[PDB]
Amino acid sequence: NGILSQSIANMQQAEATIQSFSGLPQNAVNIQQNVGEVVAALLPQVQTMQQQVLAFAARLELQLTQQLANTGPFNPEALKAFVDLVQQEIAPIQTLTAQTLTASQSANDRITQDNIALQRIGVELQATIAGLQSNLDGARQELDSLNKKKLYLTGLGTTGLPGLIALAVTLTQTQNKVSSLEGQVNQIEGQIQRQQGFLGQTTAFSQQFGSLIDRVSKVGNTISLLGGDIANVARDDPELARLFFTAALTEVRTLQVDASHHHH
Amino acid sequence: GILSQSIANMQQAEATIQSFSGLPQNAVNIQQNVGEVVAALLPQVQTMQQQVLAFAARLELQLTQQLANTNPEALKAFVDLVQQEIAPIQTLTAQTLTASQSANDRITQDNIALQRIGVELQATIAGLQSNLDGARQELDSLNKKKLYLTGLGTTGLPGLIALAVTLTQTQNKVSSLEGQVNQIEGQIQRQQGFLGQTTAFSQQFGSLIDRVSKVGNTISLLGGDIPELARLFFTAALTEVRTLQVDASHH
Amino acid sequence: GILSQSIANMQQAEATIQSFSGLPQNAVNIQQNVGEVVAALLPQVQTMQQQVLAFAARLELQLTQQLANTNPEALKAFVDLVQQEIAPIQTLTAQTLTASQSANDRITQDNIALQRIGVELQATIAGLQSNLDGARQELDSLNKKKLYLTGLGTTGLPGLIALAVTLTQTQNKVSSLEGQVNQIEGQIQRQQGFLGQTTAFSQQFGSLIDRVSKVGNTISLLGGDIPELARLFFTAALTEVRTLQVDASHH
Amino acid sequence: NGILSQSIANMQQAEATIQSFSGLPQNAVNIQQNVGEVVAALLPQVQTMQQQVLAFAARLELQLTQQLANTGPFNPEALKAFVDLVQQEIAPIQTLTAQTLTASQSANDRITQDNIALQRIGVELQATIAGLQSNLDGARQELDSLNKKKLYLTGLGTTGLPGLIALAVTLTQTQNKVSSLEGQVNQIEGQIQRQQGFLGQTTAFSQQFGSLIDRVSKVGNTISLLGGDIANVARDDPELARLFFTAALTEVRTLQVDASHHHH
Ligand code: NA
Ligand code: NA
Ligand code: NA
Ligand code: NA
Repeated sequence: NGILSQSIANMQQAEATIQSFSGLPQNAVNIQQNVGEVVAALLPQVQTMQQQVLAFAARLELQLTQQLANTGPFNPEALKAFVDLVQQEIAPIQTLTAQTLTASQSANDRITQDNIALQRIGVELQATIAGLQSNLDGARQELDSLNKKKLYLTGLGTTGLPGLIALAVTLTQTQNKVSSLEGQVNQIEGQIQRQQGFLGQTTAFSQQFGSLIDRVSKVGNTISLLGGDIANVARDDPELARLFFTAALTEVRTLQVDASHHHH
Repeated sequence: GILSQSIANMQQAEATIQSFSGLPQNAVNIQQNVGEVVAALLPQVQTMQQQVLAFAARLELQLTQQLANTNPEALKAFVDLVQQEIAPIQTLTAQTLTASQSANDRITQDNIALQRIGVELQATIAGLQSNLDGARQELDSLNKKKLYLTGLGTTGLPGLIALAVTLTQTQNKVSSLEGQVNQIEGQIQRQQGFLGQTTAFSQQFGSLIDRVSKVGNTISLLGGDIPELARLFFTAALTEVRTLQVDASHH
Repeated sequence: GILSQSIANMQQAEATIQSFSGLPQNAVNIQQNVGEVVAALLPQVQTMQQQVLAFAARLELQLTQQLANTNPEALKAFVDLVQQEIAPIQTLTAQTLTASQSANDRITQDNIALQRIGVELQATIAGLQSNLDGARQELDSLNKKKLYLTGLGTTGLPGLIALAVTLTQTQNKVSSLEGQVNQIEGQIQRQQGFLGQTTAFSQQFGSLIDRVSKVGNTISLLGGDIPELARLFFTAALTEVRTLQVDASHH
Repeated sequence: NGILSQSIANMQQAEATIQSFSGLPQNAVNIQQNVGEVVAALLPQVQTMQQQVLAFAARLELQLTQQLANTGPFNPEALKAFVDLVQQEIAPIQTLTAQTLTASQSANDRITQDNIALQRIGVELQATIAGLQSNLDGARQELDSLNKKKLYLTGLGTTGLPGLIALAVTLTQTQNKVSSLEGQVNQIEGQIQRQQGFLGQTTAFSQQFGSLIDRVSKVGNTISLLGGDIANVARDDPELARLFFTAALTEVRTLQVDASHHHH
């Protein structure tokens, strides 16, 4: 249900489909290996990061409500010890999130470069199929001439037979030239179709990966805003501590929504 | 040869087609159909092709041997022998054509059904994206008010406390609506990927059917007809036998 | 700036959108809608943008002048003056947002209607292509028989005469079915081209709506609120005025 | 209704849509000029060719039925005069058809080359948008650091003010770097969208043009088969003349179907 959970599930499906393709060039094998490693190694690290962010947020949510339950004045030394403890507990979550985002952007950026490289290759197949289509057109014309001469020499008497015995050999050669070019055009059309199908799956994988990266990045941004609220208690009035605790609690609840397993 | 390439392209699309999970019945229908086409029908097309080529090579040599010999009840002892030897191949070819068209036609119907499903999913999003936009705009307004109130110092605390309650409600609404839109978008994307593969499979299957039809037409013509005409007869038949070898070739 | 680019991209799509003829009602609906958006609504978005920027530049200078002066019934003679001067721009912005969403939502509904029409056209072809394949296969068989009979010399004349009659009937059937399939394929192609342009127009319109919403949210916040807090107040307000200039910029 | 009529009508619509595009590169202007010339000059020559093929076929259809109405023997000199007259009447139609096909293939092949050139350009925009996205990502990180230092120095006392007056200038510069890159990414996305739309219309024009070329080519092939039947009368038995006249009449009726204004 949640955006991380969906992106992960969709990426796992795209990856299985991406592995089903054979006979593709090196850039396609580059993506196949990359997505295999993303599904095997990085998506488990994203699930670990999600579990750790939620565990962290649940603990800090109760710590903040307990601070906001304080009546009378905030003892300024109790504040600092708390701010220190929270700053120490944010550090590792903020770090794991930044690391998770970096690993994700690295892998996804390599997919985009391999996709662009495959696209250049697809355009060079379009160029290739357009000379093969001309060669095919011209071998058809060549076969039209030969068959009109066969008409003509078959139209002559005994005088024709020598010329016909010759033309028979040219006709076979030109026919094999036409049948070969039809096979070559069919071949390149199939390669074009297969690569377009593959790029459709790698583009979909990268779109889902992008949704995952944007949500990891949103989680990091909220952790940074949370850090800023908490440090505005350390800068110290008991009503200011209450303002920054209240702001920090909105950010903690934002994390719980953004990193949530299930939507709602 | 086109026939050999069509088979090969059909095998690759079938592996890719089987990789997709979580699709509706109509997609499962195509997955089963293409599994059977690859397991049962393509080997029979390969057998048909071997028999046609073997038969064509034997009849080619025989027609040349006839065009070489130097008898009105000889041209009938032969024509009867050809129409005999050509009967089993004529059968395999008609069966293969009928089975191919039947399987291909079901893919076409399932594909249309999946297109109808996709348009309905797109209509479902349009109905939701409106509400999501609204919720995202309120959430934008609330994030801005949060930064402002926090900047007002203690004067902003009653206002921030009240906003914290509304923020929770709007964040839950945006989360639910995003999750719902994202789910349907994921389904549409998967089905479009699957439809690209099933359309490609069907295009290749069309080429195979066309080639199987061209072969069965040449064979039917050789199997249904009965004295210097013998020469013109053998010359016409031999032109046909040669197109048969080309249409059903392994090139 | 995004707002200026969205407008420009909307103008190009609208010229391309008006170039299409022979489309159903739902396409005509979009053609009229986008004509009015370009003629009436985008000039108003351009007017809104000018007024927002002019208002933001004046209030920015005023907020700096307040942060510079070295009176509890002065902070109210001002706040009342801002909420006054901001009221007309707050109105134009809400109207522009409402008119934009209304026009964009109708494009979305017409687009879905055209997608439903396209899937039905695709279902019509599937029903016909089967019959066309059949007719094309008979025609192939008849063209082959024609070349063969003609090769038999005078023995082939009765057979060619009979085939000439059937050939005419099959050629007329293939011609009718091809023409029908080709007509529907042409319609699908034109509508897909039109849908590419209307989707693009709507994507650009979405960016404009988002930017108009971000502006109206910043303005609403400046227009609804009321002593060293004055300093924090002016500092917060001034951060807002500056985002307003960025969101509504011409860059 | 007929395939020539439909292809022409569809090409006229695609051409109007192709002319509506502005701000595209030289290869797009190459196609705009080409399709303008196809609609202005070549489609009228295709309509003339169609009218001339049908006029020719109607006259030859009646000439062949009148020959087949001959009873008793074909006077071998009457045959030759007829064969000569028909060969003289085919020559100009076979020529106009070949010319029409050549002009069509020339124009269409230039569309395909300009399309491939536009596709190479679209892939170079994909490469360009992927460096702009990184530059944008990095200027966002740069703006995150600056705002965390502003947090920090705002956190210091009077000691902070000098450093803050400096950072204020860096923050403006980095902000203008981010706003500029967002505008540049938006700009290239719009260019990509517009070019894809244009290529969709030029691909459709070329598909319809291809249907026209295949039908012109089919008309030329039938005229060539008709020529071969008619010359097999010139090679001369009254029953052989009847065989080749009957074969020729099937080809004449094929032209009337293939070049037909209305389908059926
Ligand atoms: Na794997
Ligand atoms: Na978050
Ligand atoms: Na023009
Ligand atoms: Na024709």
